[PDB]
Amino acid sequence: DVVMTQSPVSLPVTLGQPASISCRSSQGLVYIDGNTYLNWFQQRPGQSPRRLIYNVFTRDSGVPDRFSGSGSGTDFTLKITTVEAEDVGVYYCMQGTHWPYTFGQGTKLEIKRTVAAPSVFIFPPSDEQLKSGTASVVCLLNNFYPREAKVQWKVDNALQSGNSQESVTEQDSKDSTYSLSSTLTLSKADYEKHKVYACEVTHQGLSSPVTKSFNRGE
Amino acid sequence: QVQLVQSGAEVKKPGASVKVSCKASGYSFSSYGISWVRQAPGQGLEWMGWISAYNGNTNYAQKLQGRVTMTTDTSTSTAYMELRSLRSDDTAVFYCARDRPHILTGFDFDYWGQGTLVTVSSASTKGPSVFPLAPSSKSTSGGTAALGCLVKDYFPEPVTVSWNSGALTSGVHTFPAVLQSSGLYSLSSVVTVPSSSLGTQTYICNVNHKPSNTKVDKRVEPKS
Amino acid sequence: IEGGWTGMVDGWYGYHHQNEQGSGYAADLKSTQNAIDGITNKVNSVIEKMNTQFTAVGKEFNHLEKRIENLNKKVDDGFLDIWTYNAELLVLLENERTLDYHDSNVKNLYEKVRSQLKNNAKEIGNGCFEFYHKCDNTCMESVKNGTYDYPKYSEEAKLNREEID
Amino acid sequence: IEGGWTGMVDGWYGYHHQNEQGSGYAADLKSTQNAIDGITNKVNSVIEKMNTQFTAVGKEFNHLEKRIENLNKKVDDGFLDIWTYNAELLVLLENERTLDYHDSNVKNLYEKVRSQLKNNAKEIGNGCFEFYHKCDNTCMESVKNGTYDYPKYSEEAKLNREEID
Amino acid sequence: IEGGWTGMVDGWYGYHHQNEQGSGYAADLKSTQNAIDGITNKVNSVIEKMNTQFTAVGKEFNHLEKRIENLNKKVDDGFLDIWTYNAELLVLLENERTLDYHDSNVKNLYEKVRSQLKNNAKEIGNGCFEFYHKCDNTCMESVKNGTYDYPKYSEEAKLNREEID
Amino acid sequence: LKHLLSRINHFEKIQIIPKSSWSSHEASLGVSSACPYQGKSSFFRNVVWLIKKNSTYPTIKRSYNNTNQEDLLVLWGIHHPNDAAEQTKLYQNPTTYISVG
Repeated sequence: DVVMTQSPVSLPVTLGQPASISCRSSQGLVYIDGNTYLNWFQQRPGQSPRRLIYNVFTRDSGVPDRFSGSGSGTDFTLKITTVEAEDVGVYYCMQGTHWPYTFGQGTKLEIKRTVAAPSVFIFPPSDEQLKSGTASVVCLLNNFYPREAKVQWKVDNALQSGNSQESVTEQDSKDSTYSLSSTLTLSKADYEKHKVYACEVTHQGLSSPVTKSFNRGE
Repeated sequence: QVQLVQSGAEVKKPGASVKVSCKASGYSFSSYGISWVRQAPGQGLEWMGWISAYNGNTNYAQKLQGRVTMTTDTSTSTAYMELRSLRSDDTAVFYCARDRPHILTGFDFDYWGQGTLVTVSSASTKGPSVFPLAPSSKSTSGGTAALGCLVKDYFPEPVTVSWNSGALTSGVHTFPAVLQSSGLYSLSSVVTVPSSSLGTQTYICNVNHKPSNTKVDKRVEPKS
Repeated sequence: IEGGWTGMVDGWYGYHHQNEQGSGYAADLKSTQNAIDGITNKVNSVIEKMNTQFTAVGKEFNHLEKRIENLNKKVDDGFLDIWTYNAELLVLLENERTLDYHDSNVKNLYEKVRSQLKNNAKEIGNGCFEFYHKCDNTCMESVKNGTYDYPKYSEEAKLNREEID
Repeated sequence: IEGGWTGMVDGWYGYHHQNEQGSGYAADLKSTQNAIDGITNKVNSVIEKMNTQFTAVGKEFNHLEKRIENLNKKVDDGFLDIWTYNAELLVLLENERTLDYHDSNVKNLYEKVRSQLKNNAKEIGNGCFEFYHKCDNTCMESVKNGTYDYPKYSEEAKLNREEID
Repeated sequence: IEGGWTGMVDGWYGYHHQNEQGSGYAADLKSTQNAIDGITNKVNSVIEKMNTQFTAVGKEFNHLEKRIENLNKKVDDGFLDIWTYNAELLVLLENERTLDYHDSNVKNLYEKVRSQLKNNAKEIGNGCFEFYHKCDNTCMESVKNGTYDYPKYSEEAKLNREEID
Repeated sequence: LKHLLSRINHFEKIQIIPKSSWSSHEASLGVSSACPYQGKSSFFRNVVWLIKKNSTYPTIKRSYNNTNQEDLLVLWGIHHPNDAAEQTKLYQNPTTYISVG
């Protein structure tokens, strides 16, 4: 079996900063043909994966010169100069010459490296769903550098875990700015049991944690 | 040139056979082989199998050897992947890629296909329950009042949300669906428009759940 | 087998099946794949050369005839032209071992088909089995898959021999 | 001779005599004994490895970068992994030489029996001599002892050939 | 060809022509000469041993345990008994390569004569071609010079086969 | 030194000693036959070709401390004449030494 270890999984970059992605194999990746086989792939989010460097030193027809596959021994690397915006995405090592084909784990890129400035919001449930039986409240975080803001939930000052669910957008092309929408869904019974539903948002741009109460009756 | 057309999205219950098809053309099909890859929902890429059109040389991955059955129709230049036994864990999207046929020769996933997602859980199709949001505390009134709709309680994944006859363009941040622990789904589609235009700007979430064709035009109302 | 097969571009070791229906070149999958696995591992393992560590080593006469320089010089010059020769030998060694490994796989497959067919065929040509009876496409697969059964076709074959006997 | 004999547990090279009286496995005494003497001497002589003398050799940097240490270190580390490789080769070398020596002794004995028997027998099977005439137990010894005589059994054998001719 | 020819004292590889007129031992000129050129070049090139330069190297303990002496001693003693072994291997190596080169030239000439003669003769003995038709002295030259022509003698040979067929 | 340089990527020159040190009891560096700086006979710029002052070249002792917290490749040389006149003219004491420490 083959083990493709990708060292730099999380890789934020700033436009025009040649950065490198390292793939390390458990065994040598040469084959009877003669050439090594680590064709790097890139799956731009929302799109299907694409091929970059054939074998270990062969750029693909529609690949920018920025992308460059490198490495000779088990430790291979991929350096892209002038990191641009379509360059951002997930990358995988290539399957080893062993028939166990191994893509390995992934490496994600970021657009630039600014600081965070999130617009926090909360949305109480409309009475329409408040009649179906389900009662859910959404906490919104519009823009900041990372993908996580530890939106924790306090029902009547009691942290709620599990009942929460968080979904994440991608870096806005215009400005690297992820958005979040943590939802906490509960029965009507819990909605009527407890009037007060304070959250708690926590990240870098905020020296002070912001909780928005949003009581049951307003 | 590059044309690896995968099959349509497929939805089944655990323990039923699934059949995915990747029809290929626009490029010489000189016995070139085809391998199939699986990406678990927002997770890693796991290779599943490879079949040489030149021969019948299948190589199913140790993990999944009994269930997986792969075929090729040289006449139509179409490959097929069939998972006899289905699991909730198997629920993922499947991908196709060309490969070299001769084992002596190496491998070339030069062309990749359109991802056929396959869902596997014991749940029937359900129409979504669209529910609106409102700027109760006026939110950031001096910035942008935020308005949303919640598309929930539906079992197939594909959903298309049109904001104000789709005309609404910027401000919309439709969010990725999250499996409700009971097997259903929940989307949240929100917009950020300055609190200046509360009544002047109309707010309508025109959602459709294509597999159940629940074309529903929902009303966003600014309750404060 | 003193002649190579150009049509067998799928794998190294293969069989040329011929039935009343037709003639094809089918490579043996297990033999080729297992051999490819072993040869590839030999290649990657041979690469390991593990030169001596870079021990930051240099000295010179220091104007006081400190031949440590000419010693350390020879030492590096003598380690090379010795390891290089030694490496040339290891290449030549592994080269032959792969070649005779190949010849052995050939002969192993020929014994496999002999063991299954026994006296239900004639050994003729350069590794060709003339079936007294008619091995159907399936039957040809059964010999390849190792699932061939002598008895079913035995009596038919026996009478054919006695006809030419 | 492509098949080994398990019954010949007395010596390496042997003959399977078959007369009207019976069948046995008799090893050739001179061939086995002489070969054993040569192989044993090869083994004991190969053992001689005569490593370099223990020249009481060690030095270190002495806090003044006296790399004599890293020199003498490499020198010992380089003598090993070179002699070891070289010794692995000598093992492999002697291994083959014993194996082909064995094959040569086989073929020499087969020529011995061919030379004595000449056209008084048929070369059939994998190194089997079918006697046209009847080689008695003694006669079987005479072939083994190298004392076989063609003329006595010649005429009888000749007429038998002409009968099947 | 398991038997050497003493009469072929002109060149290594040769043919023993036999016509109605007589029998002689004619060596193949191109094969022997080209092989001699290659073997001689191998010999002279192998001689190149290019020992390390005479780097005027000697030291001793200098009464202060300057083991540079025992280091430089080992270094020279270790370069020999290593290069010597290595050289013994290269001799043995080249030895075999010349021997198998010779066997290859033999087989190449036998294929040459087979290719020209085809079914105009029988392969009999240890590399002997029995002509169905009568190859004249010239015809024997034509086979040797590579200028033999199958058609002229084809029909005559064919009828002879059918006579014994 | 070459292998030392095989592990150095950047150097920076410094003024370890001045010429005033040796003017005090010596004579400025002279020239080199057919070795002008560009167009006036000269010498190496990182070392001082010291000469005797008024036929008086005394034993001169000096020392420098890497005060700077960095390694500092320092270089000197020795003049090997071929005649005694050469030495006498360039260095008055004929029996000399250069004791480094």
